[PDB]
Amino acid sequence: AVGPVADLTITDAAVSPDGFSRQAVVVNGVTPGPLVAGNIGDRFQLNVIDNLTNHTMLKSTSIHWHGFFQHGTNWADGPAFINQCPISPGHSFLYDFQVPDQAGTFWYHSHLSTQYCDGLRGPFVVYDPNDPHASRYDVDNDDTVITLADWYHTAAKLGPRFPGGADATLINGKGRAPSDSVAELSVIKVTKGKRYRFRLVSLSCNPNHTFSIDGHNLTIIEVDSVNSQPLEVDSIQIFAAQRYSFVLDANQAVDNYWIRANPNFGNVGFDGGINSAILRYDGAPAVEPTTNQTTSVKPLNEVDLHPLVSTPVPGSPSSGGVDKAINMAFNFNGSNFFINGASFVPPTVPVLLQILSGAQTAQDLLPSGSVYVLPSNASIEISFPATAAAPGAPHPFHLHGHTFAVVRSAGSTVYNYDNPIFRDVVSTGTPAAGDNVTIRFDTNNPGPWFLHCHIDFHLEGGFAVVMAEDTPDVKAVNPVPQAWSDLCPTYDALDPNDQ
Ligand SMILES: *[C@@H]1O[C@H](CO)[C@@H](O[C@@H]2O[C@H](CO)[C@@H](O[C@@H]3O[C@H](CO[C@H]4O[C@H](CO[C@H]5O[C@H](CO)[C@@H](O)[C@H](O)[C@@H]5O)[C@@H](O)[C@H](O[C@H]5O[C@H](CO)[C@@H](O)[C@H](O)[C@@H]5O)[C@@H]4O)[C@@H](O)[C@H](O[C@H]4O[C@H](CO)[C@@H](O)[C@H](O)[C@@H]4O)[C@@H]3O)[C@H](O)[C@H]2NC(C)=O)[C@H](O)[C@H]1NC(C)=O
Ligand SMILES: *[C@@H]1O[C@H](CO)[C@@H](O[C@@H]2O[C@H](CO)[C@@H](O[C@@H]3O[C@H](CO)[C@@H](O)[C@H](O)[C@@H]3O)[C@H](O)[C@H]2NC(C)=O)[C@H](O)[C@H]1NC(C)=O
Ligand SMILES: *[C@@H]1O[C@H](CO)[C@@H](O[C@@H]2O[C@H](CO)[C@@H](O)[C@H](O)[C@H]2NC(C)=O)[C@H](O)[C@H]1NC(C)=O
Ligand SMILES: *[C@@H]1O[C@H](CO)[C@@H](O)[C@H](O)[C@H]1NC(C)=O
Ligand SMILES: [Cu+2]
Ligand SMILES: [Cu+2]
Ligand SMILES: [Cu+2]
Repeated sequence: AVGPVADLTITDAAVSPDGFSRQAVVVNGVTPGPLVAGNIGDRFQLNVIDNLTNHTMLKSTSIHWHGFFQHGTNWADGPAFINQCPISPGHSFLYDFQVPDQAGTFWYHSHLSTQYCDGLRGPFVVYDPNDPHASRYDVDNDDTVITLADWYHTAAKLGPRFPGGADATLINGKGRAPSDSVAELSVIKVTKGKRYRFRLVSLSCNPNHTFSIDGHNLTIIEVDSVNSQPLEVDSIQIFAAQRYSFVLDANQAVDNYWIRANPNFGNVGFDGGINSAILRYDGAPAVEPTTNQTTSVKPLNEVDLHPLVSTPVPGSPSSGGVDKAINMAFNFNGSNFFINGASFVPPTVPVLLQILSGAQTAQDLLPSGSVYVLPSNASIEISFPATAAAPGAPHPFHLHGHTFAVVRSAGSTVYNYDNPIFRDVVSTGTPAAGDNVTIRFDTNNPGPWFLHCHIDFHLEGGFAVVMAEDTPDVKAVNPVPQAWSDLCPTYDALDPNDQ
């Protein structure tokens, strides 16, 4: 792991995670990027060095630290043209923030256009020396992070606008495509008799994955950085950008067991060892598993997840029993997505910079129709009714700057105002099911926060809005460093081909 104080150098480089060589955006020479780690309470000073030279994958960059509240450091949140102008090539930019009140599994990724699909993404763990789940496991380290990524042979700006699946699912940076049946698989080592806290992070740009491990059950103890009660499952459907910690007890026979991550579309299944990695017990031969997948009899259901500690749902136990309720009506016209009639187009002046320059109302803030001003210290309910008008479901939505209660989950008609899980990325389900996924949060974090589909190609097509929270306190609460103030003039000074 690198961090909490570290350089992250961004370059273009040839990679071959599935035996197919292609130029990609890499972090400290690798994609997925290295694990960044620290402890609860730490100040992170992540110096992002932009040494990119390839305009097609973008020479500029901006990095989001996914899941962190960024209270008082909204300028460091990442979304290009919401919280900063991008970092320019040949420049560095210091993200400097604290994590006083969170611990769990996170990740970092480019939040500029579709650049994270081209490889700028990696895991991020904040450890708790007093973790309430510590007694459930023996090992929790760099080697118990499991990343899932969709991998494309054609670059994000060069392929279809909305790809119909990846060429390969990568598990810990490796996996197979049909073009190379013998590409090196990832191996995750376990010692028989030891218990492992596996931190499963979806770095996916698009597909979700149904994760399971042959012959082993899993005990979920964390959901998007929120400690949960232990939930035993035998498979996990994980959506783009979500995280789970699960405990695996390595108490089976010394052997090789298939790790499976089946995408919802693309090359589905396991022919030739695609969508697979290897769980290898110390002492097992260095060969492929020959284990068989068994039917999931205890799949994860989100409604079965509950916080480990008592966590009150904002507002009052009835539909709309909050200070402010907002419904998000989805539309799509073939190239662009819309929320409540507006397709998001990034403004010239980042939303935070607009607020710093005086714009405090929806009327003054750009882009018009995409910014929702929220009152301070208020309960907010947002519903995302699934509709056929918005193809590419299930759409996992992410709210920046907050965790939220999932009062109603996908595939459920129940509203849980008592003990629902809190998380930061939620599937908005499908119209076939009549889904109306509904979340609640409190506004105790002044700043503009992006709320968007985390299928990166959909974000790109405008599937996003901004929650402009407590605009009158934003400037005072979020003092910006000189380096941040320098970003926009430097970016705006660039030749378009240097962007
Ligand atoms: C900036 O970034 C962008 C986006 O990433 C990047 O864009 C690439 O742009 C190029 C040119 O337009 C695109 O090129 C196409 O690339 C196709 C895929 O090539 C791969 O496969 C090649 C063939 O593979 C086989 O053979 C080898 C050995 O013989 C074997 O190992 C394999 O198993 C397999 O059997 C392979 O040669 C190639 O490897 C080269 O390129 C990579 C990438 O850098 C490099 O790492 C290697 O060192 C090596 O140089 C690669 O693995 C290719 O099929 C295609 O060629 C056909 O189409 C053209 C159409 O014009 C025909 O005219 C031509 O005759 C071929 O039939 C073409 O070359 C590429 O797809 C884009 N990349 C992506 C990811 O979208 C820019 O290049 C970047 N800028 C800079 C300066 O790097
Ligand atoms: C993972 O969790 C699953 C679900 O809880 C466990 O499955 C249960 O496993 C036992 C086998 O150990 C099954 O019961 C046995 O069935 C056989 C054959 O029918 C019978 O001969 C035995 O007397 C015994 O009753 C049980 O049916 C099964 N439950 C299911 C599938 O719903 C599984 O064992 C757990 N795996 C591990 C590695 O702990
Ligand atoms: C999804 O849930 C939302 C929030 O409850 C529903 O929106 C409300 O609908 C009623 C009509 O029954 C209106 O009076 C309210 O103003 C709506 N709330 C808003 C706009 O915040 C919505 O209809 C549900 N959608 C589906 C498809 O069930
Ligand atoms: C969809 O709407 C966008 C934004 O309003 C517009 O630019 C585009 O031409 C439309 N696309 C199609 C395929 O009709
Ligand atoms: Cu994210
Ligand atoms: Cu989407
Ligand atoms: Cu985001």
